[PDB]
Amino acid sequence: ARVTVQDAVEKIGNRFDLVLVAARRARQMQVGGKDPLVPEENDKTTVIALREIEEGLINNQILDVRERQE
Amino acid sequence: EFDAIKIALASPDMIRSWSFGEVKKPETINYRTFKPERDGLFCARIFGPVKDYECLCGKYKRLKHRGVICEKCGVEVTQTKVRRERMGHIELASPTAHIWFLKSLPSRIGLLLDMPLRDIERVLYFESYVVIEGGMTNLERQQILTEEQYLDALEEFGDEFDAKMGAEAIQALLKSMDLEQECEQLREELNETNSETKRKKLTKRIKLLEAFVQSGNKPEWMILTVLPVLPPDLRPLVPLDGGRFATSDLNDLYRRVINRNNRLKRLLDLAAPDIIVRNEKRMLQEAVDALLDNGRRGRAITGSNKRPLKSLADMIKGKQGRFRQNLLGKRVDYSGRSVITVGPYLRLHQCGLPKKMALELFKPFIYGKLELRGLATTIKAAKKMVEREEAVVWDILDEVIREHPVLLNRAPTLHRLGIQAFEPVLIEGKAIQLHPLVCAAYNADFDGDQMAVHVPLTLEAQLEARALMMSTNNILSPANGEPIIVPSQDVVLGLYYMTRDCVNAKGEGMVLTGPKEAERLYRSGLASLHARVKVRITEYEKDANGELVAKTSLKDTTVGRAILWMIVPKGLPYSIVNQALGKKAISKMLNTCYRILGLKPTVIFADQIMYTGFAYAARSGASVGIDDMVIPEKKHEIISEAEAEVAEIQEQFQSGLVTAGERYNKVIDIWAAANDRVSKAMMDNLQTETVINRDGQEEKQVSFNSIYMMADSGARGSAAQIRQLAGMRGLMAKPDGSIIETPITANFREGLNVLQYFISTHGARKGLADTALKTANSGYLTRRLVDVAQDLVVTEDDCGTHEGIMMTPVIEGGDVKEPLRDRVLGRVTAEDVLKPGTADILVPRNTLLHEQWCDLLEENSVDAVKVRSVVSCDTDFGVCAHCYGRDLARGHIINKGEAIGVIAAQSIGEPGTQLTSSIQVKNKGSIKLSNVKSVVNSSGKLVITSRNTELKLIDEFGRTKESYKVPYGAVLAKGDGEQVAGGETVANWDPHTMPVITEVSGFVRFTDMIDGQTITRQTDELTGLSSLVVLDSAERTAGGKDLRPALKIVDAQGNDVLIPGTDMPAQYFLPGKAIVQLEDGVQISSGDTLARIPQTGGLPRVADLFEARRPKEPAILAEISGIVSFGKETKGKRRLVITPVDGSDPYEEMIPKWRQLNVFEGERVERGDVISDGPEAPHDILRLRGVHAVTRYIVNEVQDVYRLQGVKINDKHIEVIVRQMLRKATIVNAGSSDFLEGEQVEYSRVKIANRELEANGKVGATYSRDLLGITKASLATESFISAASFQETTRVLTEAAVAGKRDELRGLKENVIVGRLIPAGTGYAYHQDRMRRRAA
Amino acid sequence: HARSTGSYSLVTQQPLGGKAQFGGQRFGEMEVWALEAYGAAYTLQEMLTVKSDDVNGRTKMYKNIVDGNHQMEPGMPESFNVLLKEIRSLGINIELED
DNA sequence: AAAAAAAAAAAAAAAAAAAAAAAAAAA
DNA sequence: TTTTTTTTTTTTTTTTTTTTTTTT
Ligand SMILES: [Zn+2]
Ligand SMILES: [Zn+2]
Repeated sequence: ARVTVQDAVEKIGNRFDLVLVAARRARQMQVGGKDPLVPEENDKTTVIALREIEEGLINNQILDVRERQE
Repeated sequence: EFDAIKIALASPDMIRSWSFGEVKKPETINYRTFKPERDGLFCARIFGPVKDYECLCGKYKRLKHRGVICEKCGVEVTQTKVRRERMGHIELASPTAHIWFLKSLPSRIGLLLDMPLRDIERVLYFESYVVIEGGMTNLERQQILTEEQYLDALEEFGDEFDAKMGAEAIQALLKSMDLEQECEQLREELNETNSETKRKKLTKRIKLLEAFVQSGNKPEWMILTVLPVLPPDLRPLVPLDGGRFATSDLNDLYRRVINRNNRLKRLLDLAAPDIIVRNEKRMLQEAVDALLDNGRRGRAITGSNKRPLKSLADMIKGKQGRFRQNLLGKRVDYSGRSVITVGPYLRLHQCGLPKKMALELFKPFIYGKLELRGLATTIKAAKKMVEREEAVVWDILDEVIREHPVLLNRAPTLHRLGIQAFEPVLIEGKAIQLHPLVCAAYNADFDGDQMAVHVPLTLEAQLEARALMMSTNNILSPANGEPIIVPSQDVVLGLYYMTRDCVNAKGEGMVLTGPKEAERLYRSGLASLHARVKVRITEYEKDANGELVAKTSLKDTTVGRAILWMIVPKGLPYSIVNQALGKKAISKMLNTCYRILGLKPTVIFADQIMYTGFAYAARSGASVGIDDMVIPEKKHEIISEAEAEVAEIQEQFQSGLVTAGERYNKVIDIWAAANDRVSKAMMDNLQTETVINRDGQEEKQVSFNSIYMMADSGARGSAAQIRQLAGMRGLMAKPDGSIIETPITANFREGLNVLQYFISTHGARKGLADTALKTANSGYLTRRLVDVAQDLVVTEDDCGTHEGIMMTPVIEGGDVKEPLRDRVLGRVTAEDVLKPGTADILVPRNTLLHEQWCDLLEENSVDAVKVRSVVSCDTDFGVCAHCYGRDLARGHIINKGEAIGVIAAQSIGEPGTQLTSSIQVKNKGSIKLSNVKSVVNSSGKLVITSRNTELKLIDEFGRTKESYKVPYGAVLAKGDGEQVAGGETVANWDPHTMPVITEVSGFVRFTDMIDGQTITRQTDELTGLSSLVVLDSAERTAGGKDLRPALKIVDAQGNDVLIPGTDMPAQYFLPGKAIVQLEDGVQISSGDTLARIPQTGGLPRVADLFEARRPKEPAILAEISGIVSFGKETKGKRRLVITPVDGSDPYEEMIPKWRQLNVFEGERVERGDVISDGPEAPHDILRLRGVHAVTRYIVNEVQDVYRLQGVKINDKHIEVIVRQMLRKATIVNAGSSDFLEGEQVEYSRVKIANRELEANGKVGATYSRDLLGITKASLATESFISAASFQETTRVLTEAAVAGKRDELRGLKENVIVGRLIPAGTGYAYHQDRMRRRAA
Repeated sequence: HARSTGSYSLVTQQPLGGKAQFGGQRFGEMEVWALEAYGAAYTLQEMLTVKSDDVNGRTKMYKNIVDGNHQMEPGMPESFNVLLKEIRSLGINIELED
């Protein structure tokens, strides 16, 4: 359950890198290759990804780092 | 994918390359077997098969025969969809001219050959011959000849003379040109020629020839020789159910063309006489004309239905064309619509969704979840289970709906807040329940106004609807910094009734242990809802470094406010909820919550406010009866007084003392006064009349009469909509707009008799008609504005510039209409603002002025701020982010990517549906004068001898508060710097009369004055003084016409008095119709008056402003600084020559004689001084006063028009529209660059060219900025596809084809059409990547 | 009335008329500005690319959604090809240079 | 029985942009 | 008597969202 994304835009600026980063993270989570980090609590991949971004465990830099590790 | 779109003419060889087989017959399908008719607009061996992987002959009907061609019938066995792409080609027996390149008003062929279009159309009609390189024997190359002249020439010469007619002759002319040699010759002629009209014609033809030479086109390709045919599928011939065929009109035209071509070839074969073959050729020309573009040449040919059939052109252009019906916006799957309701239990971020409609929308999601869970073996089983609506599907749907926003969208989506994404909540029924508050954003009222729901499908779109378009995110409008979640009309009444005080209610005066105790007391009924009591409240403040500190105190309030306080979040102070809480107070409470706490706290606060307001409005039971309109007790007395007064005035008219107009004005005046008195009595008896007692006799209080509650609170009411219920409803206007003498003196509580009601229908029907047409005009204006701003996308962080406009508060002439804070808030400055104590600066150069900076400025009382404006942004293909300013619906600087053009256009366009003496000082301050020239008058006072004097009131604080404009020759009661009191008339003047006040003193001498020749003889019989009146040019004799009457002041000794300061003698050459009163030998003082010469709409005005249409009176300005003089006059106009003291003299201007002047033949006027007087033309302002002047004028005008109706539009949007308006520039000097002398080139191209030339040693070119109306500022765009959607499409496409232009898909429109990502929103980065990978 | 996979048109592949014909709603010229004003690109991209026009993309996302994958393959709108063909029917040559 | 295009149609305001024709006003 | 400017006149665009006896 989520309401707003104000903390998300505070964490990731431009409110557009937020959408793209959340989209890519949700895409990895959705196709059955990867697994989530924040404990899922009945939400969907989109809101879970936004939860991750808002809490501060993922961004474009961290996403690219985890990608280049693989 | 592809990167750019190229458009150019079609050569016959290219047309052959496209096609796949010639069509030789008109047949379509056999009536016994509806199969392709060979060589007919529906073939099989040419335009592919009819059935997938099957031949027409049926010999091969398998996939394994893919790619083979059946021998019996020659059909390529492939997919049926290939019918959608394969084209044909019809070989005309004769060449045919292309109508688009013939009848477009700037006819390409017309000015290619420099031959008049009439003489060309005559040739195409076989009405006359034309020489085609007939030799320089007796006739010219382009010479035309009639039948008799042609026969005489043929008799004269048999050979060395070639003449033809029709498309053949035109094609020969095209093939016989020498583009390069003709261009060189015409360039030489342009160099030598001087005639400006001839100059423009030569430059236009040079531009055409040069464009042709640069492009790969050839002139002969204009003439049509091989006609392509659209693929059959695009012009379907489906059989309607029952053996009936539905066909398009392309088929009829193509059949006509093939039939005419067949008849033409047959006639040529038979060697038919000349007349018959000519007639058939002309008929084929007309048929091809109809096929290409019907209804342009001649009258449109109809079918059997007696209507003008639609051709390719009608399919391209028009509101029904592909561009505006199937490319810019299309019908959309996963969508639905319905009627709406209230549903107040919803939270701010979820809208209802009927179960049935939701099931239909999310059906693929249901199938996916089912086949994931295994309940469906196959897709057909899942489809059947959903169709039967099994009980398991509901759990699946409730699982899907959980986090999957849906976009609600009303029909007139004027601005971006007409599409908002909520989270669905399944509801039984068939109504789209919608949260109440968002109605304000939508302007949606539940009177049956329908709404559509769309469903974002992809993951990115879901996250977009979650993070950009959610209702909880749009708590701030894009046009202005005020919220758009204002509690509107019922919640507000509930709060107003619940936050109030009754002088003596149940349980007044006790002490409570907090809000909880107050609520507990209220529910049990021990204490009324609003009774004055004392309550212990803890209020929190975040004054510390982000740490909240509480303070508890025993406030004095009412139980209602005590109950309210439990909803306000922690941060806000109690004083917010300690007043009447109408609509302004509650909205400002929401704004305070938003700015102090953030977003989420204010969203929950709005939800709680809505809930409690609804609940306590319900508890109020606020009704409205027929005893809630208390007609005033003294209404009849006022009406009796008014009737007595009107009777007295009528009697006075019977005596002849008053004229018709004066009595009419007096009667309307007395009726207005009586109506105002009645309204005042009403309000006094309605608002305060309630009287009760509290241990005493009595006391008055704000009344609780229900209508007063619904009017004072601002909740769906007003003092204007009341006074038509209790007090008389004033006067009504006639169709002409006049005001009827007798008003209607009956209100709605007493009913209106027949005549008064009939009178009160002109207003109603006028209003309804005005709304009905205003919606149309506003839609058109919005479309034009957003199609002029459909490139502005913020691509930079800072242009690194200093230029900017100077923003100052606006003063209409009286009080300040808007302060500096509202206009300057949230913008980036251009220079270090410094206090009047200039020893130190005030603000840095590039600090976004948020609220704190504006408050600091107010404390320091600054007047003007040099602010960067979008019109001055130095970036190309966009504007620097810092140039725009605050994002307006984001509290921070604008975000790099927002399509400011579109939001500005929508903000300006949305309100379109809400539209159509002496001086008295008010405040105590010092007089100040700006750009003033003044001299002491004969009486010792001060007289202004300047035109542009501005008076200002500099209060003791040093800030202007009042501003006035003074005409020429005004007497000032005081002087600059002299403190004056309120109500003092510091200056006064005569509205009539034009003075010629002088500057010297001495005896008056008759200089260059002759009776009859220059003046006449007249005596003012009233006083017996002889006046010397100058006759007009049309009356005076020509002998004295060359002589201008003048007045040279001399002294008693005969010496000529010289002007003070200067050295030239004072001579005032009087113009015609000047009445000099003082006679010869009369002593006069400086400034003595010689001659007292005698003398839009809301939406249309905005439309004219943005179109930049020259007004009715194009007031001409001073084209160049210099002394004025008159040249050789002509019959229709006067020659006014302005010669600078040290510049270039020769410039002159023709001025119509009837036009009034403002310069007395001796006033040296700087550039831009108004020569005539009247409304200004924006083009003149731009050309003369520069760039900042025209944007200032446009902004001021449009803001005046809007604020007149109480609508707020932050000025950034008008500035953006202006920046788009003036985007082209005309070269003045070619310079070292390679631009034509007078060619009109886009500003960005010439700017970058000049900058990169100056990077080298070469000298850049000079450009004159141009201002074009919105429609024309759009139609002349770099890309042609973008300008091919919103306007005349034939013109744009023809120009693009002939020019061979090349669009690169860079704007917000071409990308939209092509379906690629948008370069504005989330796709911005992608586009940048697409640029970065390229050229790397 | 709501639509998800109703039958499409013939000339320009698009949803059909409303209600009785089972058609969708009109994402008209005034409803594309309402998205461009936002930072909305992907939503607009699908709303005029794969929801209505692109012939194979709608089927591909249909299978993906049934497959539980949320993505697209936008391609190009079929109506754009229709416009290209209709312009090529005139004497003007238009193509897509890369 | 399969196919097929002439007519005499005639008609609209309002507003504005742009191109073509006509009339001054010279030298 | 020729030529350029300015004026006039004609013509071309735009004008909201959705919901049937007669030839082959
Ligand atoms: Zn075959
Ligand atoms: Zn800039």
